[PDB]
Amino acid sequence: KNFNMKPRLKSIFRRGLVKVAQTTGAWIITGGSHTGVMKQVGEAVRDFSLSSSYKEGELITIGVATWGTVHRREGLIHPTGSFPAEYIL
Amino acid sequence: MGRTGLRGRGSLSCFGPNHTLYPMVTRWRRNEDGAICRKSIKKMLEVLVVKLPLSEHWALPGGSREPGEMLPRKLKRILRQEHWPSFE
Repeated sequence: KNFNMKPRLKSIFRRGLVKVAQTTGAWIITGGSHTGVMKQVGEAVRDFSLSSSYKEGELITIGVATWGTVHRREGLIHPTGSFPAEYIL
Repeated sequence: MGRTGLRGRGSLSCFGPNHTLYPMVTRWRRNEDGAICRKSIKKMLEVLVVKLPLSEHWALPGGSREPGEMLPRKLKRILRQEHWPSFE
């Protein structure tokens, strides 16, 4: 579930979590979807990779979620095998 | 319910309780194929409210004892302008 904390904690946690994966070249295994703690980590990458949008230190956040809790299972299937396709949030 | 410091007015047109009703018409609402409220965890609701063009809010029929008639007929204080005399 979603949550809102003090913006000092936001300005510390969302800043430093970038500053981990910038220097080390890490992976960030997260929980997938758009709600909750997994939303707040997606804020931190957006707070970096479009403001200080640097190819140097491309952060890798791997989302592991449930094909079945996804909101649009349809529109994403292709027995063809490969697709540079789209969907709408 | 305690003194409100007022008069005895006939804004109610009645020196009393004026036992009224409100038909809370309730659509447990939808999306393309059936939805809930994802905002907290709960269920999202849809309600018909009528915006009267003069007073600046969006209301429901006040079943406030239509004069000469009963309480389900000032239910039709506005519901007579919803055109059906069939279903009662």
